[PDB]
Amino acid sequence: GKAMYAPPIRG
Amino acid sequence: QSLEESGGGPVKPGGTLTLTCKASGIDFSSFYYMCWVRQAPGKGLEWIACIVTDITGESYYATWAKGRFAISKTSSTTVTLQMTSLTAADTATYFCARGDTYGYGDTVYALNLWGPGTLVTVSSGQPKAPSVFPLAPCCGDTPSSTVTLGCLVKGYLPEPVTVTWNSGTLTNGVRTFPSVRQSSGLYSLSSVVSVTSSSQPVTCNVAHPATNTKVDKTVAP
Amino acid sequence: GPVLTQTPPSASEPVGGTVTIKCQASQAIDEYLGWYQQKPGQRPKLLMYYASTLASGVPSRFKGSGSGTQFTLTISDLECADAATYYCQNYYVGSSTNYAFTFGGGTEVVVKGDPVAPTVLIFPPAADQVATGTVTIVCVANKYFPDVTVTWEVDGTTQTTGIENSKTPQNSADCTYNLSSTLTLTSTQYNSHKEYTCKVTQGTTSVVQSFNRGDC
Repeated sequence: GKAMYAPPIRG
Repeated sequence: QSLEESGGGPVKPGGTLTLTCKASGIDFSSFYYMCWVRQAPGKGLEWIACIVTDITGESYYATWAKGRFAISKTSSTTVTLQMTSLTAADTATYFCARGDTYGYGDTVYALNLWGPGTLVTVSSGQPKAPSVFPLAPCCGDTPSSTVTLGCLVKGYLPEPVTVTWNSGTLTNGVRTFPSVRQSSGLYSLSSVVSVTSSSQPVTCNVAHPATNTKVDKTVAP
Repeated sequence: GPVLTQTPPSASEPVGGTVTIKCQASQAIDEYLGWYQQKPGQRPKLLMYYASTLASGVPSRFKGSGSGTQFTLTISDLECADAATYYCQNYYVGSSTNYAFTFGGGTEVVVKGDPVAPTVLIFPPAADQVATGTVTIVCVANKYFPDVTVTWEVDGTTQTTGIENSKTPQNSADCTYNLSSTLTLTSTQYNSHKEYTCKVTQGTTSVVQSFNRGDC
């Protein structure tokens, strides 16, 4: 029951 | 889905306000970011803080803001911004906004939902209610088929004032100008309306929320 | 960072033309970039997210592009309805301590529509102004494009003080402005003069309204 983080910055 | 802010208004330097954002027509199957964004007159959007709507209630702050502002979920539909140790630099319209969380990466990952904003003025200047003067052409003029009448809203503090005509009833040919500021610091604005000569007298309704006043001025050629 | 900077600070293009707004991120942010439209006195409106995905409702002539540190919002086939300030924004949360939400500084787009000359109205002070010690004279310029200059003349003498100007945002249908110009004098000043005059100049055109105190 948590929001997902976006992935790390590719760059 | 919609958002509405409240709790804004006049406050003295060194003081505190708590702004509230109320969400209507929303669901709870997804998680969102509820953010506060402010905008000083004539200036740009400036992000303050966000909080996620999951149980964690994780929050994120702009660096300038983290020390004097605190963001909270106070219910399933309400978020508060408590603003403290205030100065002139915090005078601004404060917007509540909402955007999706990342999810599968297929969401609207930006602020898609916005409130109308609430205006905070941080000033040592006491609120002052405006005088309303009618605007009408010089009586020495020859009348014609139509006439533009108006209201000059003079000498109020702080912002805002709103203006309707005939209690919202009359909007056609209404032009309400942005406020100006006199050198003393007081504000003024104009609203004019175009109407036909045989038409009944028009009434401007001038609301100054900071002083809890509404002024009705009835104007005629 | 990531700090967002926008160029140019202002753009002016004719209806049907094209405007390109540039957004620079001081460090790489993939495509975690939104664009917003804000008209004077209204809330911001989401146009674009993930750099190039059009928000629902937004016309296809809005095109978002870019990646890493450079982004553009390109508006084709400009309408008067496009007159506004546009902001780029970071929108990213990667962890509890890795996030970005700041906006760029904004770009104002002015849309050049068809030229319309102003009509001008002048309003002598209501009877109950003078007793307050000060008098405010209102001059209004209607429905015009492009911008105008105002001049107040008291008995032929140009005024330089006591003047405040207020302009409405471009009309979404025809790009036109409205102008409210006020002249404030003390009551004693007002009663020592006869002819009060507002001149609105648009390029090589002038429209003048006066009134004489005593006739009003």
